[PDB]
Amino acid sequence: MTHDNKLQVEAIKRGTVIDHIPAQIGFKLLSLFKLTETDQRITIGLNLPSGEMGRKDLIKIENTFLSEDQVDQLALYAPQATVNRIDNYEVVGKSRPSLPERIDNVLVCPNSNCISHAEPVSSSFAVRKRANDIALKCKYCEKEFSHNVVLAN
Amino acid sequence: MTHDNKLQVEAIKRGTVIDHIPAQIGFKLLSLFKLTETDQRITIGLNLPSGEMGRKDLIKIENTFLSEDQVDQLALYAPQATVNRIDNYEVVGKSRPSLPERIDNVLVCPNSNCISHAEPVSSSFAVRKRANDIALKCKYCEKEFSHNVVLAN
Amino acid sequence: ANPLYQKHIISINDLSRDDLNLVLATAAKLKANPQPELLKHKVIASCFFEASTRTRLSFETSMHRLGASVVGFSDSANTSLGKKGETLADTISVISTYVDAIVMRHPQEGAARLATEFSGNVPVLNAGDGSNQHPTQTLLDLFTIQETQGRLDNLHVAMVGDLKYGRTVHSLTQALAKFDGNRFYFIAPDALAMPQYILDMLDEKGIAWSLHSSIEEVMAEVDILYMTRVQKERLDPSEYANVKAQFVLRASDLHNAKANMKVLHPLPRVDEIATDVDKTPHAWYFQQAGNGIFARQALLALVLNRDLVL
Amino acid sequence: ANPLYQKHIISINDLSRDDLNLVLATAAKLKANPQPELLKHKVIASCFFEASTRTRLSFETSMHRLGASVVGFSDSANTSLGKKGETLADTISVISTYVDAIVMRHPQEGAARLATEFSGNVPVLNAGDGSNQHPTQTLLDLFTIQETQGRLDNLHVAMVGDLKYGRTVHSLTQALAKFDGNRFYFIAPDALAMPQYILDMLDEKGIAWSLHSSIEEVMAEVDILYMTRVQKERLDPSEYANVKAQFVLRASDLHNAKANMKVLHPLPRVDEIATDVDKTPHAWYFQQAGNGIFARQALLALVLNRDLVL
Amino acid sequence: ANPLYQKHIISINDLSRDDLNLVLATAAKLKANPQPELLKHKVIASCFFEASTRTRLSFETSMHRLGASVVGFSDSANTSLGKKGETLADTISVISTYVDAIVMRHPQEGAARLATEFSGNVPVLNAGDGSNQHPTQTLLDLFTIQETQGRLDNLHVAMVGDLKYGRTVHSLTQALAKFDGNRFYFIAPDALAMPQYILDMLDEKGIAWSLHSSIEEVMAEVDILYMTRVQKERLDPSEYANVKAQFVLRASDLHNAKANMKVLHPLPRVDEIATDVDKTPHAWYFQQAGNGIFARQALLALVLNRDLVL
Amino acid sequence: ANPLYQKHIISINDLSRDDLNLVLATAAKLKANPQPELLKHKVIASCFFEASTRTRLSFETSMHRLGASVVGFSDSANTSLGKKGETLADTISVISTYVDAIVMRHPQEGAARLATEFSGNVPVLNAGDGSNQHPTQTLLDLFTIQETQGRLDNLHVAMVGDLKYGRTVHSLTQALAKFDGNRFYFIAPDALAMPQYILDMLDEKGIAWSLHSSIEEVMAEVDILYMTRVQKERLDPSEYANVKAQFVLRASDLHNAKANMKVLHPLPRVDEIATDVDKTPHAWYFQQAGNGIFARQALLALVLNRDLVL
Ligand SMILES: Nc1ccn([C@@H]2O[C@H](COP(=O)(O)OP(=O)(O)OP(=O)(O)O)[C@@H](O)[C@H]2O)c(=O)n1
Ligand SMILES: Nc1ccn([C@@H]2O[C@H](COP(=O)(O)OP(=O)(O)OP(=O)(O)O)[C@@H](O)[C@H]2O)c(=O)n1
Ligand SMILES: [Zn+2]
Ligand SMILES: [Zn+2]
Repeated sequence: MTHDNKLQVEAIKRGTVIDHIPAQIGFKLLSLFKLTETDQRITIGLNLPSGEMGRKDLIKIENTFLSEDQVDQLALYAPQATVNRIDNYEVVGKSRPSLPERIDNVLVCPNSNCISHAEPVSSSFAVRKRANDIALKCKYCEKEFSHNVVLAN
Repeated sequence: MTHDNKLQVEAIKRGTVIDHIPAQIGFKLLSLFKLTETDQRITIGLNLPSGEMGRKDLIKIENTFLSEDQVDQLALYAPQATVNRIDNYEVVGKSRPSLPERIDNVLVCPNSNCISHAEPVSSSFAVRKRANDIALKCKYCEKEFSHNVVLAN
Repeated sequence: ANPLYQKHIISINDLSRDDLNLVLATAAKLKANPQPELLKHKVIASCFFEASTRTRLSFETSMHRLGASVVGFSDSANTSLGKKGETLADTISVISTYVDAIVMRHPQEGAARLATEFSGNVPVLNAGDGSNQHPTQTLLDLFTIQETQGRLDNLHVAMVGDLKYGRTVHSLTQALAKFDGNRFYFIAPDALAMPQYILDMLDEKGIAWSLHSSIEEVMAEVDILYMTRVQKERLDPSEYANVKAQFVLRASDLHNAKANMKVLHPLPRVDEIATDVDKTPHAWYFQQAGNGIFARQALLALVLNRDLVL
Repeated sequence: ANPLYQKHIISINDLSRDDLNLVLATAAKLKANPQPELLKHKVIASCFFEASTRTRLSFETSMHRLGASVVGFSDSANTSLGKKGETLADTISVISTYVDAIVMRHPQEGAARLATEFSGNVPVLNAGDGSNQHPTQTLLDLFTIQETQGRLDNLHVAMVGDLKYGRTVHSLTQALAKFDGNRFYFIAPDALAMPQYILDMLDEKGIAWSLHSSIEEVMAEVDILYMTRVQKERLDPSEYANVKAQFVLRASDLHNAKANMKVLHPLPRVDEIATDVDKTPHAWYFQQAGNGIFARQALLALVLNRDLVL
Repeated sequence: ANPLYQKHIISINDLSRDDLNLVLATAAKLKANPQPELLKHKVIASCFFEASTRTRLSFETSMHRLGASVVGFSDSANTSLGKKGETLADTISVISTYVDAIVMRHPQEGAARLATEFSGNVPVLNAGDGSNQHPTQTLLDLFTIQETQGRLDNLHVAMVGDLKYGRTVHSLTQALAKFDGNRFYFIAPDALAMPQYILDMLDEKGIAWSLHSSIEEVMAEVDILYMTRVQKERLDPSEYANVKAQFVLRASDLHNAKANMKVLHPLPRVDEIATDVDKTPHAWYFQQAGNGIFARQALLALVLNRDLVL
Repeated sequence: ANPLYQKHIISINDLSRDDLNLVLATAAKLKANPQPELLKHKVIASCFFEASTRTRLSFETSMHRLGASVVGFSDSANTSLGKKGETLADTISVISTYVDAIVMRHPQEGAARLATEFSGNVPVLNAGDGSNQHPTQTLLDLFTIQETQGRLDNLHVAMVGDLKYGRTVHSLTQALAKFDGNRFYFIAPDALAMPQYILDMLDEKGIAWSLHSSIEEVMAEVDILYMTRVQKERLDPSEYANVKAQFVLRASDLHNAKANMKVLHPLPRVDEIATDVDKTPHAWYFQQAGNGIFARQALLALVLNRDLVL
């Protein structure tokens, strides 16, 4: 509670704001990390005006503080994004994602003979080599692929 | 003013506001009718207080008029949803969903032997209100199933 | 141009009374005066992705009796198609690039109707799609009822056998419901009962039907007795064998049958109709299979030909 | 008598420019005015010792559209031949004792040319022999390039896919090298590269070719884009899947393509050409398969007929 | 000697309440205080004329944890006995000269009882004979019910799935009906309902039973929920899919279950029990499969050893 | 306890230099002073979901020379588990109730690591999982290299054949790279070359390697020649045949080899090592196959026994 508006909507009473999501990544982050499976009030802004990116997305999840490694699961998709943690109308914390050492659940091994396809196991990849560009190794088949290839199917 | 309601909500100038989306169907509708694959401003609200009819969700999509056909597909999901267009800062039309003739694309044949499963086809089911339920008949296999059996799978 | 000109014959539910009568009036004329060169220079594809010998040999003799060429495959005996993930949409988009009509059988329900989205202007006639439809078996059944009973309405039709999984009784009940005042007797073991969606359609149209356990209860009133084969995998060995396996006709049961009554069976019959029934006037199952030649020739003529000289 | 009269069409390397132009000019006339009775009373054998449905159905419809009878077998589904050590020299010495031309596919390379030593005066047309030749797929490819581009010379032809094991790209590169000033772009993963004997033949004829990694590098200049399927056994699952599997066309890639550009593919395509490419003007793979009917009818006409009335 | 000593174990119908308790008593002792050289020097034959990897490995591990030696086979498309020529009776007459006990599984009913008339004094233990009996599955189910609930009577047992054809549910109802005061709830698709004979038996004993339609209807009063896999082949794909919101189990459905309620399943479970059930306290099908070792040890020990004092 | 006690043996990447030396140390002692009742009362399961007679018999003989009992299977066209319905995960969850250790070979990669998450405290040993790992082959290769050369570092090792796809050569290079100063010579057909990742790893460790074209180029500096079978299916018949005067081995080629040079091969050898090599002192592939017994005894002893003092 205070002013809201939409060009840069305003103030939730305690919770998390993931601001500066690239664009079209917001709904991916909602789907993939199933941030919606909450009874708390979420407010989401898609394709918004901004300083440098120009148009961006934002997600405000009240009463949940997702942190430390939840913020890192975001790094592959929204690396420049800030995760403001709010207590009592004040940003009592700003995080940025950093590359994790494990990305569970969200990816699909491109190797069609991998056993992970058919079974009640969650996908898991070891991650390596920051920003010259990322290789992911399946837990199970131990094949290493380029992240851009895993991120297509 | 303050009986919080809105907290200065995003009065959009021109567009479609879907309101009274029954809770948890809010995200469903975004996915299924791919409403975020647009570059215009969307502002979504999930698990908002329905001081009148449940708890609810609401999508505001600007400079977009989603009509007639588009509105009726939502009947299977949010039967209790009022679409409202806006052309210059207030309601120009307020439309309820009614069950359509056919539901295309979004829905899967329950029948695993249906050919639709393995092919480059889009689903079509003919809708029949069988006074208790809605029966959906597949275009392809011509098997008739309770809308409930179809809506999980 | 005739109404069926260049239509896809995919479901019985799509043909109106008038479409069913036209086909049956054209079969009657080709049975009486042959037209051996009517489809001359037409090439038809006979695609049986699932093998069905009986239906193939009749569909192709029908094509051969109107003068057309046939190319094609029988499979489920791995004749190299569906090889390296070729979709059915892509197979039909290539076969319709050079034949004049496609006749196809396929194991999945819905497949002839999908062929239709890819074939362009080449008509698709369905020879069976999974447990869904088989129009051409219903057209020959109807033709045989008309020709032996003189009408398609006011009939007393008994349906005996596995009514729950028999694709042909389900389609014939829906075709005969197109017509007036027919009465149905269903005689099936409890496990193989006529499904509720058929029964509900009949009630909604005000048509009369009833369940009986013995053909003896009904023989006297019956005009058409359509028998079906029970497949013993639908039951277990001892179930089949038990007091359930007497849905079988013998000559002694036809004692009181009307002079006009006929016994019809899509075939293979293995033991539900005993061999001594064949020597009776009422056995019309083989003559029913000969009538498949003119019901299919008439459909091929009406579909490929815009005007017929009757 | 025409030059191809009673010739055996076994390899592309045996047909001269003039032979390739004659066939392509005759296909053009049969496409424009049909000759439905030209091979009347001829009987042709369709021997596919290895099954290939797509090619059989087209070769036989072609025989049926010129009025000939077809007898024959599809096998690798044990239709009793090669039974008790019968040699191929002996099978062909008996089949040529009663048919007028043999059309054959066989798994070993060299087999149509061996049939030729045993057939006498009955011509042998090859429908594929192992990894060696397939003239009739190259003739239909050439026909489709001519008919859509207006010429067979001065083309900018890109070849994408598995160039190392794709029997058809190897033959089309040798046929297009018959002609003048064509330019080639080869875009293949490193493991599936265009073999050196092709490259060496191109250099020796002074023809220009180059390797590229992305179709984006070349789209703009391209007239014919001949895509091929990679078979994932030629690579391993993870190799295929890796940064290697993007030799796949989508609609968004054709943005800057010339108005005349066409996408050609022998088929089955499984996923190298995405389904959204079909709705573009540039998708010509199905029309390419329809053109197989007239390239093969023209070869059958020129081979069995000594004089044609054009 | 012990009552079962050197006895044939063919049907549950043949074992009294007391024989079932003696087995369950022994098996709880062999579980507690293992006896690894009890059948030292015995050779048991594992004749699986019908493959079943899971039942075969549990028996052979039972033979080996009591120190016995094992010879035998399995036969999907393989190894010669029974042939067609060789009778079962002669296979057994020969094998009962080699071994000390025979465990056999065969596809035709009563194959085990026929064996009994040819094995001399060699005991034969039935591991399944068609759709008739499977006593060692009922023996481990009752051990798991006794071990979890503390008793075998005054139980509220729910059975779910294919009740018409699960051989294990037919057996388990006869077995639990030798004890006192059990109430049965049978939740099945009415096409797959408990046959009138189990029901007619239950009534003479005065046992209470009821038929329900969803597990949700009884979740609250129930002690054992015995799930069975519903077999798609005896169903239509579309029948299979249209039953209610099914009869499959998920943890959501368990929020209601009593604290000591367990879910049993003979396995395999394809989809009727979801993965989330596996992590609740109520999940007991894997433990149930491990108790198979103790039930089958017990039966072997009592059959081959005269007086067993453990 | 010993470091490997009750540990899963899934990948070479997971075993340190020291773990590899502990295994090789134990295996030389079990070779010297055999201990036949070490696993008395253990039941090991031999789940070969992918048949391999040679690896299966070496493991089972290993289980039996240490006195263990064995239950299990192989599955070419046979015996039911995994089915399609039955997950691997449920096969393992059930089997890990019966046995004390699981040796498994499966066709999809990581099947072994998935097993690990379902076997409770039951160790699983990977006998091959698709194209990923085969640790017990690398364990016996290193035992044979150590046993013949006297050391595992400062070796001049040559690897020949299909380097792109031999899983054993990928593993053996990672393993020999935990030791110091090894020089690698990789003689492969450039279509079948060592993948850049083995090479990129070798460079970070500073290990020296070179790529050659014929064994003749290195015959003289080499200590181990590890031959691999080249797999014709990933080659064209004509490609396979045209490589140089090959990369096959004959005694003529050995006239040059050092006195302590040995030729290793995981087997089968079809034609890359000629019969005359077998009679020279350099031939060591059969001895290599016998050391499989000692490497697999060692791994089983350390996994199942806490403190092993031999
Ligand atoms: N109770 C509040 C307070 C702030 N915000 C959100 O917090 C985010 C960023 O925090 P802030 O430091 O207050 O604004 P910025 O300076 O823009 O932070 P940054 O520079 O990291 O973007 C803004 O998007 C704002 O909407 C909020 O939703 N609710
Ligand atoms: N410029 C405007 C005007 C209205 N609205 C939205 O349009 C919706 C229409 O509701 P309205 O007719 O204004 O009053 P209600 O009584 O809430 O409509 P209903 O009877 O369906 O509850 C409201 O949710 C409001 O957010 C908007 O976003 N921008
Ligand atoms: Zn993987
Ligand atoms: Zn369907």
